[PDB]
Amino acid sequence: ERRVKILGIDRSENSPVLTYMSKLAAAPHTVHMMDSGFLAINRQCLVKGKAILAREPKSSNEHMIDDLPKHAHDQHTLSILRDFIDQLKLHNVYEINFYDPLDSSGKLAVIPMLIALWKCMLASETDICDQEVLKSIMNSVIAKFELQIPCKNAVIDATLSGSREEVHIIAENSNGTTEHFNKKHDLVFVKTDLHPEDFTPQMFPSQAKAKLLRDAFNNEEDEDTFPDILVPAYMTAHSKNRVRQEDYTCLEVEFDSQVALEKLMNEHEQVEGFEVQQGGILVALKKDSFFDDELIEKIAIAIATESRQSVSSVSFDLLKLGPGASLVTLANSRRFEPECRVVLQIEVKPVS
Amino acid sequence: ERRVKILGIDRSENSPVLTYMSKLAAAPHTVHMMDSGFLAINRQCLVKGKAILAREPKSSNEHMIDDLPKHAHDQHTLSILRDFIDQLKLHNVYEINFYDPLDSSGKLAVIPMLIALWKCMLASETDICDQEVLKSIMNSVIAKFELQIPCKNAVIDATLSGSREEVHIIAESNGTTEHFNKKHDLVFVKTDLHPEDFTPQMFPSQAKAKLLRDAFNNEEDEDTFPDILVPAYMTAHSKNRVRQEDYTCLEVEFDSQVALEKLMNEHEQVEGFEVQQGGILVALKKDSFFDDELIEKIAIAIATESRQSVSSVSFDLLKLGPGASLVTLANSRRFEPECRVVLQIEVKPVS
Repeated sequence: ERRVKILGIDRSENSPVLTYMSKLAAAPHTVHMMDSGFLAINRQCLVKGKAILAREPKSSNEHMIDDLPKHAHDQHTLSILRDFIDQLKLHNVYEINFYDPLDSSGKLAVIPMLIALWKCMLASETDICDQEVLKSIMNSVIAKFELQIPCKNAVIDATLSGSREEVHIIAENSNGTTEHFNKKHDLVFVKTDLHPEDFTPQMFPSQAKAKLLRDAFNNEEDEDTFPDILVPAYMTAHSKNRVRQEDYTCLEVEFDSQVALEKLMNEHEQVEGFEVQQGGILVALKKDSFFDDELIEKIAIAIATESRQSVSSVSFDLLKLGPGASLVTLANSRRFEPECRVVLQIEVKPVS
Repeated sequence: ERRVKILGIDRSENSPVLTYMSKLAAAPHTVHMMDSGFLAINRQCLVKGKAILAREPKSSNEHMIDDLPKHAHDQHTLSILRDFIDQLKLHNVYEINFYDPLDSSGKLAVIPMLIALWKCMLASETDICDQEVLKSIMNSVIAKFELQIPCKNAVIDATLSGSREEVHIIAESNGTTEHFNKKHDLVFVKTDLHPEDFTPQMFPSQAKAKLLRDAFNNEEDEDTFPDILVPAYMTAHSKNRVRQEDYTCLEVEFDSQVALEKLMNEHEQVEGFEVQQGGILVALKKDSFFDDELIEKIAIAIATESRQSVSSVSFDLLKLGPGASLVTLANSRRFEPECRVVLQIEVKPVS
């Protein structure tokens, strides 16, 4: 048999923007639901830019790009940045620093990096492109580097507008309201040390799923709505289909996460719904349940118990609705909500 | 999947005859094997009768028949009793009470009820008909009410003679129960999904009768190989019953068959069985009925195979019973205690 032991429970709350505050800009990271809707959350890439020479750059290679947080193929990331910078047609030489460019899965998120950089430059010098030109440039960079970012248009819109009002659903408007969902649920990204941080997204957006997601969000407003047609329920229905998909072979970790969450959902009223993804599990809990240590431990134990390979850690990130990309100032620095997380250290050992 | 949980294990042993110790008579209930042989067991219908008026009854409706145990279509049962009583040509008015008229399947057993009543009257007034006439009256009642009682003649013989010596096999013919009894515990197993009311669907035959007769006689040899003993033949019959082409078995019979075949292969104590509409007749090694561990395993296997959730499984230990008789303070202890064990279970769908 196997014995699952909790070797640590470490909760944290931090306000990263206060630490880094030349111009500073932020662009929110996103998470997706039913492969067709995107939510900007309270995690963001920050870009600090300082003009070091008031003259025309010899080329985009002249700018100093600081310690880019280490990640897989970070040299490719530099190439992408150099190309984007080239298209911005800068008239000064800059020193640029990037902070927190990794998303919830720990994967580099190119879109918020480029948008934060754009916002930084927009406030640094004149003659910087508008939003429409920005989208054209971003599409060019994505195509040139063959980046695999499903529903890039919705991701870009979510990054520019944020989700304190809407969830960005693929065009058919097509968006749904987030107010009521937020009042009733805690959105949590759960990940084990076995979930990959490097992967090619395998998503299956569709107009059918887009409509379901939109209606679910809009139905959160009616207190009388049957739970089986609310967001958590549709996330779960989508998750069940994802692991039974004919044109998708799910990861072992996705399969095991599905079994664990299905059990948890049926046993705990606080676990309302979820959807497994390649980088982790997006879970909907009753409001404030994220702060219930007993529940968190039970979720971690269930996941560790079902995973066929021994898990050593399970992280839980509480995701609040995030604002749209913007320049950061002393005046607006508190528009950012602290980021809450809890990580459990685990030991799953074969025993007599 | 599903989770099977045992919520209770309740054993009991009772001596019902002592409770009613006018005239009191008893007639044994029976169980059948291979649809062709009948065994009188240690469960019996009891009839208490007292004359309330020393005069010719105005009609059979005059007798007071106390609250008959509640059962399906009990008014029909009353009609049968009234007709039987009419044929007995009684010369006094009686108050009659019936006790334990339901068989192992929970089904009303007309034959023991009528024979116990006859024995009661035989000891109450002069001129009551003899055994030969009784059989004629019973045949008339069974025909008039179109009762569906397979092998009625063998059932009647078993009720009158008991099985402390023989198993009553359809005429061609009986076998001896002596050897079988020393080596096995006969147990009737039933779940809450087995019907208590049903039309018996049995297939008696001379081929099955001969197999049964020889098996009982072969029990005598301690060298005789099991494949030709009673438990083995019961099992062979059961396998064919669920495979029959002129019988569509019940869902509970099919699921019971699967469970018992698995149990029989894994446990040496489970020697043979036969599924029936009202339950499962199982042959266990002598005294194995008192093995709590085995009993629980049998219950769990049945619950695991049943497609619908079972909530209880009962086990009745059946000893060989004596023939119908008047009960007296002198023979009241000739009845062996009735042993039973019931398990409460929960079979729940789970993630």
